[PDB]
Amino acid sequence: APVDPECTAKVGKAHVYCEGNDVYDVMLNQTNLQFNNNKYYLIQLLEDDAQRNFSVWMRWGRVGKMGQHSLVACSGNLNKAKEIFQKKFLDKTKNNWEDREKFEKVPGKYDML
Amino acid sequence: APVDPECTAKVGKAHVYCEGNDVYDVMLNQTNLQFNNNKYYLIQLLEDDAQRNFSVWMRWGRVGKMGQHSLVACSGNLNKAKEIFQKKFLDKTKNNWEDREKFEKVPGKYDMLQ
DNA sequence: GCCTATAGGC
DNA sequence: GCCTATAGGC
DNA sequence: GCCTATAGGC
DNA sequence: GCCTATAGGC
Repeated sequence: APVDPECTAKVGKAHVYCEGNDVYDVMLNQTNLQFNNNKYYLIQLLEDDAQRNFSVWMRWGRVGKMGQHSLVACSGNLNKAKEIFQKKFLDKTKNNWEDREKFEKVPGKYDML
Repeated sequence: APVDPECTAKVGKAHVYCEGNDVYDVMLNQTNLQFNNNKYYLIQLLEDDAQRNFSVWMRWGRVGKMGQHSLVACSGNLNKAKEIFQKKFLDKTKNNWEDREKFEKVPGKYDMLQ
């Protein structure tokens, strides 16, 4: 569970946030040669080590290409950050994150693991 | 020349960079009712207050709406940063930055303002 | 991909 | 009126 | 060959 | 919009 090296603003100073089982780091894929999809979507909830301060990192593109990315800062509001992460996970897969163990792929939606 | 408030990671820790005339802050517009374009593009070269460290901020979207944005870090390489800023200005308007007190709008490219 | 307005479906 | 899928512009 | 407009996928 | 691969004009 290393912080995405592409997140230059945090690779030195922060960790992926966890609570036992629940490690808020995940990689998504949708390959579909009918529509020429071969694309990823990474999501990471990050806490700083120095201060109690949270961020959500998202990064996406065609497999192989460094794509685009977003870093959303939450300043200690862990709930904001879990919401963003979980909402986005749902948006892209049509599965709830808490329901991760029993993941059911959907047509035209991202796949996990 | 305040830092865009939407740049949460640098509002209050940094300033728009200037050198005499040249203030590296600018807003672009392209309206074209035929194709329903009504969009902006902001660009800002920023120096940190406490250290010699530069960044380019870009932010764009439909007029009124939130949009997307990018922050490009340059460390103390001010030339990298001027390049990025100026290149991007050229990409979007078809006019060079330094020679455009006399700015000439072109069809299907962004316009400046004052 | 992003954001968000809008049309169709309860 | 509400919810979500669709696509319209960025 | 160089350079800029376009187009495809994200 | 981005990043890129290719098409097209001088």
